[PDB]
Amino acid sequence: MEVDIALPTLSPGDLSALQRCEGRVVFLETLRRHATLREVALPCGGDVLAAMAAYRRRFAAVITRVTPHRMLATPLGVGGRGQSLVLQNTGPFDLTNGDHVCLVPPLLGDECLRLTSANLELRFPMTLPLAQARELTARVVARAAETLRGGAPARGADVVFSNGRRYQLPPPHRDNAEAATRSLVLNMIFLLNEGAVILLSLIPNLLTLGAQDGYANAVIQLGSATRELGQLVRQPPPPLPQDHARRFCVFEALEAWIASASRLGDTLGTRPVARVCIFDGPPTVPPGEKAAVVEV
Amino acid sequence: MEVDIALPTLSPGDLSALQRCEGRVVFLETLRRHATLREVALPCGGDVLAAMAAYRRRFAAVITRVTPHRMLATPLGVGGRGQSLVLQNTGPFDLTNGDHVCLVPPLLGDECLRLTSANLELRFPMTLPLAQARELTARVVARAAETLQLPPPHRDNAEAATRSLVLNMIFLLNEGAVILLSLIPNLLTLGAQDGYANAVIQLGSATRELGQLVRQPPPPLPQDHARRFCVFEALEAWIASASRLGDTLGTRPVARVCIFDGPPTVPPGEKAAVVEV
Amino acid sequence: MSVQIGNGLLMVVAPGTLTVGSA
Amino acid sequence: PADQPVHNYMIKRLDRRSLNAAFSIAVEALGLISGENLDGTHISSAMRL
Amino acid sequence: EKASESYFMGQMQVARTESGGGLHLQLTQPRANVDLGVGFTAAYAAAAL
Repeated sequence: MEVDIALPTLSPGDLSALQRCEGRVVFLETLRRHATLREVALPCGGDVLAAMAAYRRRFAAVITRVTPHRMLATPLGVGGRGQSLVLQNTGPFDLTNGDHVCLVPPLLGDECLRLTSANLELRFPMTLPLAQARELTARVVARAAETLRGGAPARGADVVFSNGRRYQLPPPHRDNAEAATRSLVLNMIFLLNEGAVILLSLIPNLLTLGAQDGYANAVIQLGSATRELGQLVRQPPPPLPQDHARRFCVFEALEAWIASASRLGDTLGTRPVARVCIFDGPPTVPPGEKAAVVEV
Repeated sequence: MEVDIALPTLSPGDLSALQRCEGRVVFLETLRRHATLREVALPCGGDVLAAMAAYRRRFAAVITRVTPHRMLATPLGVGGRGQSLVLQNTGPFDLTNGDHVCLVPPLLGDECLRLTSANLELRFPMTLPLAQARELTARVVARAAETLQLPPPHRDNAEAATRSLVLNMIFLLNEGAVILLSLIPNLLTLGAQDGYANAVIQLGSATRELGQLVRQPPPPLPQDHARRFCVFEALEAWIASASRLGDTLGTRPVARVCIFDGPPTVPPGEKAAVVEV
Repeated sequence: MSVQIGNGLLMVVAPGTLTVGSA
Repeated sequence: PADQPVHNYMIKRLDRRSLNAAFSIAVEALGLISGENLDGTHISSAMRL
Repeated sequence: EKASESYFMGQMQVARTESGGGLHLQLTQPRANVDLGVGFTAAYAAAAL
């Protein structure tokens, strides 16, 4: 399977700048034999939450040779037996051999190919190993959160080690707006707060137990068989008659939180899409150049 | 590989009935090459939560052809991530190109293919898109958690699901969690100065009814707060635990629909191509 | 005097994937 | 003063379209057409036809 | 008009792929066009309603 893209009449010179991107991954809409560059495109600056959510409603595909007529592309998900392909790394740090890769939008200082000729912009996602990708987003949001409450100016924790060369985590509000990732921060902090609230409302005495014995015994007997102190969870008081503006049904809130937490936890990437199987080359690929990979 | 499900002799009044099931999925117990129809056979309606809990130990297989002698199948996922196959949309909702699919036991009963020729019957599960299977499993576990188109639970397996839920919930609370909890007023005061912030907070969010009833002091500093920092570990934990919540409650999706030619939407009760993930 | 018409045969058995799936 | 005769040049770029159509064939009917699964009977010949 | 359009047909070709069990043959044909006249050479009227 292979699809090209109808490449509009851009310009001299700038086409030779697009040609520098022969390994980036772009998201189509549906698998046809003919697409258009008009649609495989996003605003150079947009929220990361809705972009991360849209990355699922679409298909992935990499960019093979680009030609003045058109550029060809091969999809990742669909296929057979897992053919090989090239994947230009773009991340902040290199990716080692024998591992997995994930696709997250550019949370850090944004990059985008400003096609000024035909007035449109392309925004390619990042390529990170799973281990560090599960926690880079956490770094971003933990920074944002500690900035929220007006705490200590800094601590010296905006660094990530990877293959020795410690990254610096460029400062916020430099390349993007602070609002580029604020929706992610809100939607992730509020959900955990709501989860803790609903839990403590179900089990009121959880925190007044022994600071080292009652809590540990409770968990060890819960994870084990069905002691459960009969009904360990407490009985909730009756609710309001649904016309009083202060009705609060605990279990409705529980359903809402379960659903929303599922919806989040899905649209977070953290699922391998490809796996590096380099051969006859340098052992690890620094950021900026291409690498051989097999889809998963 | 192709699982070969054998058949006894049957009257033609029901062979033509079984023949119209060419794209529904079954659940084996072992991946032997040969298998008899009696192995893949569930009782009639009952224990929706228990049944769902059963789909997570055995592995599925969709059938592809029905001859009057044998019945072919295909092990769903053991060795293929691109095995293009077909399965028919046997749920109430039509599904569009792009989204995955998840298996769920049927509701209301009455979706049981009784074959009197051997006194057996099957229960083919319906196929829902994820954005709805999540809501369904959420509603069901939340309702069954209350008993400490609506069928009732059985109380012999509800407690197991409540344990599975409350366990993931309790392990979320850590030293970092209280720091994040210490700003609920500082969050609500923000969710009133811009639009999207007010939007991201739901209405009955059970936390607008906390910042308006309870005040909390500055958080106590943890042990060794000059070297480590709790919030980042807490958020890493939260991400790791939320990324696998639907697994422990519902089931992981198995395939996403792909269509090259036909219209995107495939209405209920009609075959549709797919590629497995 | 040793390379690629049996190392010919050898690499590009490649442009054959259907060997169709249909009777 | 009079206006000298005017000369002007203009070019038009091409427009690119495409046409396509599907031809999907079944899963039980090509190896009767490929003769692989053909067995020698007076019944399978009619099915290949 | 007599010739209000210039039209080029490329060369037909097949691209085929397995899915839905059977085979899925996909015909394509690249084709291009560009107007061949200064000023407008076509118009409509919107007669009825």
